[PDB]
Amino acid sequence: VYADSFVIRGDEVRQIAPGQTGNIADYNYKLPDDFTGCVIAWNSNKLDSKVSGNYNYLYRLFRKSNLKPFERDISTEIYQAGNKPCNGVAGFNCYFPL
Amino acid sequence: ALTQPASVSGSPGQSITVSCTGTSSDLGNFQYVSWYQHHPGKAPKLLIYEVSKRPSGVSNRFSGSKSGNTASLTISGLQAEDEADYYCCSYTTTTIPVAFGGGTKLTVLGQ
Amino acid sequence: ETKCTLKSFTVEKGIYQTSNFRVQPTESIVRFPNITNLCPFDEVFNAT
Ligand SMILES: *[C@@H]1O[C@H](CO)[C@@H](O)[C@H](O)[C@H]1NC(C)=O
Repeated sequence: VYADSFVIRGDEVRQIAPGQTGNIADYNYKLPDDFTGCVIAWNSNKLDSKVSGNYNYLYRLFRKSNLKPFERDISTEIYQAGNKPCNGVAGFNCYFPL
Repeated sequence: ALTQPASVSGSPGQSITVSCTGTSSDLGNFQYVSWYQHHPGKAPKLLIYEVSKRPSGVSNRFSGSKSGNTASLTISGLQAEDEADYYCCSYTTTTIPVAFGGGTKLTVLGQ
Repeated sequence: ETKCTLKSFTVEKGIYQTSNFRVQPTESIVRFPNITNLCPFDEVFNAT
C-alpha cells in the first residue's frame, strides 16, 4: 500500500479522480486511468489554515507539457515564453513557475 | 445536435480549454468525433481523431478527453500564433449524418 | 424408519439398520493472533 499528503485549494478536490484533467491534474499530481485504491479526504480547517494566508505551501502553475502520472517535478527553473531570449532574472514573459 | 461556445479568451501561455456537447438522442453512441483547426487564408488541418488518439505531425501539447456527454480539448504552452478556429465534427444519425461545430475564434491578450 | 427403509408396511423380527447418530455443534470460535505492528496511519493523519 502507498499513501501521500496534500493541501488542496478548495474546490479541485472534486477533480481528483481517475481520468479527467484540471488545474493541478496536468502540472501536478494526476491519477491514472487504472487507479486501484481510492481517496481518503476530510475537511481539516483545524491545522493547515492560519489567518493572513499560508505562504509555506507551493503549487506548480505551468510546465513545458503534460506530465505522466506518478511523477514528481522537483526542478525549479525560470520559464520563458516560447522563443524570447530571457534567462537568469525575471521580467517580461519570464515568471517563476511557483 | 452539436454545440460549442462561440468565442473564448484568456491569458497567453496557458489556461485555455474548449468543449463541445450535444443531445444524446440525436448522437449515435458518441464515437468518431474529431477536432480540427482553421486558419484565415490557409487550408484547415486535422489535429485530433477519435477523442484521444494522436496522429503524426502534431505536438504533444494538444490533448483531448471526453466525459459523459461532453468532449473537450486542452493545449498548454500557448504562443503568439496559436489563435485558431478549433472545430468539432461528429456523427448525428437522426439529422444530416455529419455535424460541424458551432464556430470558435480564439483571441489573445498579448497586445 | 424401519418401515420406510424397506418400502413395506410390515416388517419382520430382527435387528435392522437406520441413519447414524449425529451430534451437531452450537457456536463458532475464531482466534487469529493478537494485533501487532499497527500500520502508521495514525501519525500521517495527525501530522503537523
Ligand atoms: C489522532 O490522535 C488522537 C489521540 O490523540 C486519536 O484519537 C485520533 O484518532 C488520531 N487521528 C486523527 C484525528 O488524526
